[PDB]
Amino acid sequence: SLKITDVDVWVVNLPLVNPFGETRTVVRVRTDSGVEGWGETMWGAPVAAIVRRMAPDLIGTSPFALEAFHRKQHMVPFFYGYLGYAAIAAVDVACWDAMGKATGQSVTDLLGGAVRDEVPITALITRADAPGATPADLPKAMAEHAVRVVEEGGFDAVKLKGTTDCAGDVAILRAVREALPGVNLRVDPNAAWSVPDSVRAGIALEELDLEYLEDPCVGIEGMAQVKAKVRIPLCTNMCVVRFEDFAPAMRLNAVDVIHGDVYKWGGIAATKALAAHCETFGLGMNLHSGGELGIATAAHLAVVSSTPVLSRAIDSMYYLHADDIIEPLHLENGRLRVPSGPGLGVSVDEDKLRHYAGVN
Repeated sequence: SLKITDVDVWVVNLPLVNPFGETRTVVRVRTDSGVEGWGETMWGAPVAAIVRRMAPDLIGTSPFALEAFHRKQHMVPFFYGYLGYAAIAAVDVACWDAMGKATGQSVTDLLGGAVRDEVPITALITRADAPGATPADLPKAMAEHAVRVVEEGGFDAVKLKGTTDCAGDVAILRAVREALPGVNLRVDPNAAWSVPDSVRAGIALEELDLEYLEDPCVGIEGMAQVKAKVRIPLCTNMCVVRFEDFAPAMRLNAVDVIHGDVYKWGGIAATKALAAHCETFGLGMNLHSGGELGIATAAHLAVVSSTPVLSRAIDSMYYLHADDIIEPLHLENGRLRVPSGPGLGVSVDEDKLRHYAGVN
């Protein structure tokens, strides 16, 4: 039968360090077989509250009954939005971990098997990296920092956090590109630019051959307008964040690349599904990072490892991790190695978990 006996939730605070704090919700699914599954998702109090309100509904169910579980909680995201999907995702991941353990198989092998064993990641640079720089000096300052990060980290891709200062972002990107001719370069204004400014800036950025322009403006409508004029692949993890957004986005030709994210889409199967959708519509795909630590990153690595279309250097703030409730993942020369053991391939230190829950 394999039934779930307990669902426990902890909210923890872990330190972060830039080699060049954060709050997360952790969930444990216990089964009458002795097998335990772990999951980690974003934020604390509010997400932890949603999971506990769903816990009673999981007692007595099989961790293998994910389809039944998701259908049962389909209205949760309707009311709780992003946090709803994130709460669901934590439970989703814990069940997959439990499934791998119950079958003695890696989550990767339960998702189709590995097609790649190493997962390249991206280096994020923000203006906060050049505190002293003045407007006229900021570009050179960022380029120098970019070069340092790339050589010290071995990153295949670099991503700039854009601001409402379009002209300034463009100035920075030009400097970075001139200093790093062969790196995959991206910019993410987080929908801070207006459509008219996105077109003007986009046109100016075409000569830099960026891997993609990420969320320059808000909405499917605005994004479609940018795509119609700017000759740069357009990416998003803001205007298409659920399947209900997919069909409309495709009919309006709003994007060229979509960012997957288990914690944003509610689970592993949904993300594998999204990968299928992207291939069908000739869209590129990558994964977005919302501060995942070891457990969460492990789930993502299993997805990337078993998914052909995820051939790009993913976004990952995992290189900022210090102490974690599990053993450090293998991050070397800009790439993360996909864990090998049963389930997610990670072991959780409960003492530390209890410790960091007290910090929170």
